[PDB]
Amino acid sequence: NEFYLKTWSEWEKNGTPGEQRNIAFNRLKICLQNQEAELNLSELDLKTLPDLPPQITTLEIRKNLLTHLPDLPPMLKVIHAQFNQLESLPALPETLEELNAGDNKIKELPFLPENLTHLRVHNNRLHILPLLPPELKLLVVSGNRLDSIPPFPDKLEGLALANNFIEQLPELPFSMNRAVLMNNNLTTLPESVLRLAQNAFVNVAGNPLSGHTMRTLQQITTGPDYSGPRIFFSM
Amino acid sequence: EFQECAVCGWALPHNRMQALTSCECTICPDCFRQHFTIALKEKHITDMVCPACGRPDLTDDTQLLSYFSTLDIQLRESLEPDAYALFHKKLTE
Ligand SMILES: [Zn+2]
Ligand SMILES: [Zn+2]
Repeated sequence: NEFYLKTWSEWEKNGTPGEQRNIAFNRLKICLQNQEAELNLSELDLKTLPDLPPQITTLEIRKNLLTHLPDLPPMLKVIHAQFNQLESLPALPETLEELNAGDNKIKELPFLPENLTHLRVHNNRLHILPLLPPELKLLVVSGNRLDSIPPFPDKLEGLALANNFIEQLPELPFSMNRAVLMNNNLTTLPESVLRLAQNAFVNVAGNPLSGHTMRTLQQITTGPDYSGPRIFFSM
Repeated sequence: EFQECAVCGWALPHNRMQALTSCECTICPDCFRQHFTIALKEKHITDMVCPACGRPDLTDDTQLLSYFSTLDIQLRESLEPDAYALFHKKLTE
């Protein structure tokens, strides 16, 4: 573990004046010496990060100036990277459960590991997604440039895709409780939308839904015994 | 204790978070500021709905004045001054 303390001391010496590499160094040092689970380097204006302590399960590094990350330690379960300048992500560790990279510049994601449950990548530049893994519970990708979206795994409960360019929506799994679809290019909805739970919520405002689609929906959602989700669609 | 931002996924004490009336989504002060500052400067006011759920239904005039009157107090605390005064400017227009 002899490398780390000195790759950190050289890292501390090779930055710019705005970066708070000293506060960072101290936090890294205390985290390693005490073998802590969480590393918090947030809000230190850091432009790079060095090799990370290998035992951490949570990495919280939001609000820095990072364009890339070093390799991710193989036991991380939670990463908070919002508000950076990331152009990409390294290979994601198989332990990973939550990826929060909102407000970055990411053009494509790497492979999504099999245990991932929460993927939050709003305000990026993603044009396509990898296949969504089967344990996924939450997907936030609003404000990207997505032309299409992959099939949804059957435990997905929250889906947010406002302000994309999606033209066709894959069938929705019964797990789905909250689906934000505004300001896309949808012209129809999959019939699965009507089979979701009564407490579920679906927003399709700001989509060019066809006339036959709108008539169908107003016919059903106002019908006497309608027990499907609340569907918001404007005219 | 700790509650998760509906958009960015970051946890803050609920006392510190920001809720929106006519909706039930909690937003971190950061995503609340950036979304409404960007809507006020590069979009129109009707796009100034909840970033998490898309509610309230705008374009319906009965709710417009009442939505913005409630949201004003947290915009006053939340936004930088130039964006708060622009929000008032974009509202009387
Ligand atoms: Zn947030
Ligand atoms: Zn909401």
